[PDB]
Amino acid sequence: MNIFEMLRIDEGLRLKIYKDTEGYYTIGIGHLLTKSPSLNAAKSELDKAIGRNTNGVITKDEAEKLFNQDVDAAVRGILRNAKLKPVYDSLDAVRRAALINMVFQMGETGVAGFTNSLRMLQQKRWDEAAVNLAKSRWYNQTPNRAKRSITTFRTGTWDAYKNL
Ligand SMILES: [Cl-]
Ligand SMILES: [Cl-]
Repeated sequence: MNIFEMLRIDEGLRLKIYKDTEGYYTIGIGHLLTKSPSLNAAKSELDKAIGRNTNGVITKDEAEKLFNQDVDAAVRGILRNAKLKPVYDSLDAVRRAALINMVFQMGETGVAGFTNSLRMLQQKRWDEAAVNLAKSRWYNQTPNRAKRSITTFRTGTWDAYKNL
């Protein structure tokens, strides 16, 4: 298992523009296009992202290319963030993947906000961090997905994804 496989499980793959859990226009493997309520604005962002006139539909290869870029960006955002970097540095390989997942889903800013959980992960207080992470809008709105990342942080294994 790895970050790519992990996020592919969590986000799925759609080749036509769709609405995510929050109602925002997205495509491919969880690639957010825009928060604007306009399909056109979404179509325009899509074209700009792919480099051609798509008409809201892309190929699998195109989807994967956005995905690679998005994962790269997530890692880079973590390493550039003063609050995130130290945490990430302190963690093992499996847990690092969970941190990337959260950033991919909510953005660097969002995750940097989980101050207390972050301190707990840095301290390696797994059970406690898991409890704190659960007290969030994030867990309440997307419980199954959040639970998978939380378990990953708790156990340091891929057990939550084995079967999926
Ligand atoms: Cl892009
Ligand atoms: Cl969910």
